[PDB]
Amino acid sequence: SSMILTQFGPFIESISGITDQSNDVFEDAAKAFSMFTRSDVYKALDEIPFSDDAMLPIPPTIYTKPSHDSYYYIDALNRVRRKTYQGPDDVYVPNCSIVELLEPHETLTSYGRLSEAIENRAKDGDSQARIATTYGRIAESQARQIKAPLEKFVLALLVAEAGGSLYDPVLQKYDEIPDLSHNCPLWCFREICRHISGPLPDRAPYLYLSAGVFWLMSPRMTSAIPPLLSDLVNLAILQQTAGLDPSLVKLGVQICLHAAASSSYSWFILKTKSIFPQNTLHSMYESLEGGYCPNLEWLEPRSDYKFMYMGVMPLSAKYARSAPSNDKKARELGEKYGLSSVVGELRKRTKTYVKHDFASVRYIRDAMACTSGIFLVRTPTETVLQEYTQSPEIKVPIPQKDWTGPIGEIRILKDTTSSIARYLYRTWYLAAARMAAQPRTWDPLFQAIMRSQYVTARGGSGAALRESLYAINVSLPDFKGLPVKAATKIFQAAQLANLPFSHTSVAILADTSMGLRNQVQRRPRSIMPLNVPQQQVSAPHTLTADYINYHMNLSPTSGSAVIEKVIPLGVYASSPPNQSINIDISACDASITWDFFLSVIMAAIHEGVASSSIGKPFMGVPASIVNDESVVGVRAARPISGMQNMIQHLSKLYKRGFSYRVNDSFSPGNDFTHMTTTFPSGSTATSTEHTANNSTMMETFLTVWGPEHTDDPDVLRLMKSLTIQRNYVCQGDDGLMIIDGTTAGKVNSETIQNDLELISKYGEEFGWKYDIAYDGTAEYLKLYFIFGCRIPNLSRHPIVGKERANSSAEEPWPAILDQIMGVFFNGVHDGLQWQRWIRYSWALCCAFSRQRTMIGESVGYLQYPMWSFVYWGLPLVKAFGSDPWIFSWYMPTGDLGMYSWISLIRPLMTRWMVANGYVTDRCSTVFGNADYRRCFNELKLYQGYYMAQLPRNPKEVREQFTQALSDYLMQNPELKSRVLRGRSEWEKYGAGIIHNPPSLFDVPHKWYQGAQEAAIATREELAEMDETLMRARRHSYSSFSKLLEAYLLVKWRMCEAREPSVDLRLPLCAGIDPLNSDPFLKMVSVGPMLQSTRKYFAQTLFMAKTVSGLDVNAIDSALLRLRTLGADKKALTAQLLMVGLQESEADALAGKIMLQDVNTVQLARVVNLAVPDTWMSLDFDSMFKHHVKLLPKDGRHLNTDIPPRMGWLRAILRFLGAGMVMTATGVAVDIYLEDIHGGGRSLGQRFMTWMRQEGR
Repeated sequence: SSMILTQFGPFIESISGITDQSNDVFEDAAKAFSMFTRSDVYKALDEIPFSDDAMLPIPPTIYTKPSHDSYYYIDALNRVRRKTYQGPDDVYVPNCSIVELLEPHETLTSYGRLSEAIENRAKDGDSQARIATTYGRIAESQARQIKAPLEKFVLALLVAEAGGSLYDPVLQKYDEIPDLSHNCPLWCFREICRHISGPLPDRAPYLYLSAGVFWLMSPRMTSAIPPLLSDLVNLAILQQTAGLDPSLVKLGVQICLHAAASSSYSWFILKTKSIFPQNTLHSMYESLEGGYCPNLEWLEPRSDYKFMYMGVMPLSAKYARSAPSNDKKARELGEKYGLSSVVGELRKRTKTYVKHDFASVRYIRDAMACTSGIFLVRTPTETVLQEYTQSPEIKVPIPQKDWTGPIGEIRILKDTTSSIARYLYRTWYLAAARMAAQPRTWDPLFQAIMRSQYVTARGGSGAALRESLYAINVSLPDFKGLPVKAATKIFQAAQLANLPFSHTSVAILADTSMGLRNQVQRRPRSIMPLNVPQQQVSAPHTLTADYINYHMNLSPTSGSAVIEKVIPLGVYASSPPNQSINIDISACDASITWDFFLSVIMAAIHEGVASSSIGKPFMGVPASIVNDESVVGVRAARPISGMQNMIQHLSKLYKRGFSYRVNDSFSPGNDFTHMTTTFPSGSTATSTEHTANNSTMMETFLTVWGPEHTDDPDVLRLMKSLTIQRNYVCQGDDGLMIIDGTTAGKVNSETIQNDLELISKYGEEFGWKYDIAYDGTAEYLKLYFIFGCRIPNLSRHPIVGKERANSSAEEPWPAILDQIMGVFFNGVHDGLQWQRWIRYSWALCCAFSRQRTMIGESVGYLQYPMWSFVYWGLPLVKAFGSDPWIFSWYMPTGDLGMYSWISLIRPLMTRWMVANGYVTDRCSTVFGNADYRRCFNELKLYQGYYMAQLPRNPKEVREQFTQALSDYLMQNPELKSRVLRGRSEWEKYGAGIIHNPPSLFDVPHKWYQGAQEAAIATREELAEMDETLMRARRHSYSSFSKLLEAYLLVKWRMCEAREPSVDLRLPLCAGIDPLNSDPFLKMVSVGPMLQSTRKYFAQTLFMAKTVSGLDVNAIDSALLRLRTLGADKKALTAQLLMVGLQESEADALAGKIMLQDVNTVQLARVVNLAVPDTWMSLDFDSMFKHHVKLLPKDGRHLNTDIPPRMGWLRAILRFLGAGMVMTATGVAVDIYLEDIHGGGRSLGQRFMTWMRQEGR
């Protein structure tokens, strides 16, 4: 587009599939991005001839806003607070003016920052100023919840889109996605800003800075503008990259405009966030007339989460939505927030989809992408006062007479009790007893593991611990002079290392420092991190909880990535005839208190643990004596174990309540301690504890309470057919009730409704407010599912958004590159339109690839070559004269991906290099007569390759510290003896074979390092990181990594396309349909991954877990490598002794490893090959097994044979073949090993040389 087209022309065509990509053009584009002034971006927006359809009414009230002053007040405790007007929730940042509170910036005369006078006036205690400073700071924070300046994302979008529609290589046609002249979000962005800038030359409404913000000194500017603008940019990009229906998009813009027009953007979004899902996802198929859905079989044991696809299930009226209607509630919500037209339109459109197919799920997805993606912001004071103020209402308390006399801090719940607690007790008691009876529980290694679990870089309320400890004349070492972040539990461990449990006991009752983390479409999450002594004492609670979750219920241990959220379960649960009820325990932490749960649990554990832990200490805590008034009248001193001693001290804290130290950085004068019964979120027990209570209560309801509260035959039948071991999956406060159907169709809806109401009333009995949703849909762990189809929720993954809870400065460049790559991978997982997405990412990466350096008056520039992004996982569009778009986003990362795209066009590269003067007389085994060495250096391919592999983070008291950490870990003498034995044994049988021996003695240094890396980098350190970068770009190379040079000796032949693994009319992931060719064909050919990835990979390790500080994958690599390198069994035994194992287990596991048939994935680690994250949603196990043939297409070749003792090659070879198959755009294809240059024998030695050389 003239200005844009003129400056990025060549780059635009190279990322559109018209021209080859080249570092020169990439870097010219990078220089262009960095020289583009901010206001020029807005001038570029001016050149776009917007269409009438991209316009909508912009509420004038968005620009004229009231003073912040009437929105705050000072409370009884003199804390600056938010003044409520629209309800209990109306506590976020208010939509007010801001200019009157700023002082012009020195150089940027049209921008201003919060008045320095107002802040000092506030610092000395003025009431009016404290209010203005709070508002100023909180509004700012709200404006900082992004990764970088919006202009970067917009500029990149303009550059990417100037390339016009993209030609799909498989469909053989251009996409019909509307150009920017039809992008309403972008049009709004331009108008809003233009209206605000008016005559001012500066076009930006605010400037995003490393730690703050400056606002354009316009009376038309508002605190609500940054969030609004941020939503608009995301929508603008998604409409072009997810091909979102432009008409649905305009609705989302309306909602945002209304949020800006209101008195509080963040509050408004919070109240209306359900609009799109409720009126689409939750109201689909009121009339089902056809289509297909998956037919999965849930394998046994159900706890393995392994499913098998059996075909499609023809849909008909039989399966039409039967869940309760929500039309009334939905419409009431709209009317209440001035959005009835939007709700009405959405409801009307939803009724038109009468078939369940790609079109309909894509419709839902599109609608759900329009929701605001801002990270809601409010002051910590507000979050603390709202999430820790109310207790649960126990409608049927545990009778006081049902407790015995005390046994120290606890009381036993009599068995004669009639309370529901009886059951919560039996379950925890049982579990405690079995947990404690396990021989492993008493193994020193296991206890070192439990003690290292919380020894991390994260904070542990260090300040309060030192204060509570200081209060008893117990001073802790200061380690004066150590460059480590003291505010880390690692540091805490070092300080406590040589003190008996008795000296730190009081620390168990010390205050807890509140942390914070903002969320999209949700209130802020509070972070209450316990201290080391507290965590230590929490072990019994945590262990018993794990036991329950491992042996007694159906639960998961998911993270935050889609790859680990058991996608298959949702598919199953949402496929008719099956049905699922989404159940949640609202205000879970505030509902697990002493009055009911904790007093019961502490008692059940304290007793269930008694006989097996009898006369032993535990994890450093000694046995003791407690006052026993258990038996009526009698009063003795009963001996208790170390384990019991812990529970005993823990009960005192749980019983007392918690003290949260609130340090509101945004509200001057708001420093206070808050006492509450609300449970800590940063305890090793939190999550697992809640998971166990969740299932225990659900089990009690299905077994006892429910049956006793109804005689309804149907409800009694439903109940009886459910079991917490088969039909209820839960994690923390989230639960999914899976009601399997029958041949007679699905279970009666009315019958389910009665069951749910019973469940609801049941919870009120013990203070739990269940949040039940029965809507024809499944929602578990933040993934949405309808009729067996996953609906990615794009609104939850803001492209420009970023969580910044505190006021610290953003991470220094180039951390942003890691985030931008993180943005790209989200697109791959969420199924955006592959070509539009790849092109956009390239524009985005290019726009951040350059950084300006000032080395004392000397001006320079850091520049990552385009090739670094490839190494990071970004597929090429077109190179070395190839066809465009032949590379898929499933191209592996690092060496495996480099090997894949190179092998795919190897002949091409050779031909191109020669054609361009890069020729030699020496014959390369890979590139023939091409002078590749000189080519890759000139094109910066080597430079980019090695630069990408550099860490993007600047890098006598030391001996004391490390030694302290060592005493902490090696506390138990028996454990140390094991490690020493391993060492002497190692010198005899393993030394020399490998140089990577993992060892507990390494942990102290591993921890120290982590405590160092946690500290904030120094100016010099940052400068050294840059120099390291420039050095790598200036150096000249002659080859890739040793591993990649070895993979390149392997050649393949791609043959017949695989037959479909799953029906082509079957929706598995909305957005991933015949309109998104590459992802759809890969999904169809390769097939979805039908098992929990956590359970799959747990089968690829010899040892599930180890001490925090060592890598289970590394240990598995050391063992397998020793085996490959011909080491003796005793060497593997030595290696296992060095990580804590007892000689007995050591010798056995070793002998087991020596004879085991290691499968592809696990063995592949001997050479650091990992299954790519992007592949986790597909059936990669099958690809490695049945579709990568290692027997040449036409028989056996001398070079392709596998030597007798190198069968481990097959594993490696499988990855290489799979790499190429997955990297090639289109249907997964069958690939056949064709050749190994120097033969399999030579190849093996080559990898063995690499195996034995690691870290010399």
